[PDB]
Amino acid sequence: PQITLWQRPIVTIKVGGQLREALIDTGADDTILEEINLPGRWKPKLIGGIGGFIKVRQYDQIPIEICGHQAIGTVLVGPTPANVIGRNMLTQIGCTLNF
Amino acid sequence: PQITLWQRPIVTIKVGGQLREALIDTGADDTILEEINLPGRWKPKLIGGIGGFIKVRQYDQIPIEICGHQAIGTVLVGPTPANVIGRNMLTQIGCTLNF
Ligand SMILES: CC(C)CN(C[C@@H](O)[C@H](Cc1cccc(F)c1)NC(=O)O[C@H]1[C@H]2CO[C@H]3OC[C@@H]1[C@H]3C2)S(=O)(=O)c1ccc2nc(NC3CC3)sc2c1
Repeated sequence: PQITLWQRPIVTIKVGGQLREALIDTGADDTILEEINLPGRWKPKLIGGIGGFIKVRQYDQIPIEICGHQAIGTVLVGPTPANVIGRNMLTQIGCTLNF
Repeated sequence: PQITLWQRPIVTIKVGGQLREALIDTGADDTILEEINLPGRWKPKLIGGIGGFIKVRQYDQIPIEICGHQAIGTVLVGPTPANVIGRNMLTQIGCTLNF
């Protein structure tokens, strides 16, 4: 679809067999999700944003469905205040900015 | 223009008579700039992101030129790690997401 920005650009995702809402976030390089149970091995990572940093679990090669489009890539799980779909996944679904 | 997301979506802005680069950030409700000298009255505000919060100065009705498009609105100034153009300004320049 086309999404205007009068409201937060929130879409439905499926990841790890679970349904969630997440923000289409062009200011995010990576995809970060609030605590969610994902299978398999992970690596601890510190990531920075406004306010400081958080510790996340990094999962690689995780399939995700983003508003009905299929992608696979790295998902970071940790105490983010919002689920954010970043550019690592947005590039796979052909998401662009236009003005 | 159309902007793809293989790189950070950084554009040139003019604000307060000064030139800066800033991220087109659909995950930002507000526009937040690193320390920059803006004229006039401001109100202290605490804002939250990944990692916690920051104290910012809120300036209202600030004109900004964003990649050659004119907008006016609230700009928050504080210790953000990145200059971000949020939805309060993006809606004025007709910025949309497409996939
Ligand atoms: C700040 C930008 C620069 C980065 N962030 C993406 C922004 O869109 C976040 C999303 C957000 C929204 C809501 C609450 C939040 F806690 C966070 N918006 C945001 O903080 O908004 C703030 C601010 C703007 O106005 C209002 O609107 C929401 C809230 C409030 C005040 S990020 O989440 O820190 C992030 C994400 C992925 C990522 N991947 C990385 N990979 C390594 C380097 C390679 S680093 C990295 C850093």
